[PDB]
Amino acid sequence: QKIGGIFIVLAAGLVLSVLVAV
Amino acid sequence: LAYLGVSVVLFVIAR
Repeated sequence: QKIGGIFIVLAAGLVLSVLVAV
Repeated sequence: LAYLGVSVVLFVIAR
């Protein structure tokens, strides 16, 4: 299933905005 | 699960 490979886009965005300037 | 898993970002803001 193509949609069995789609949840990484859902799962990956939380670790994006952790720390860049502090 | 896709919709309600996102709202932890607003949970971080007010702490």
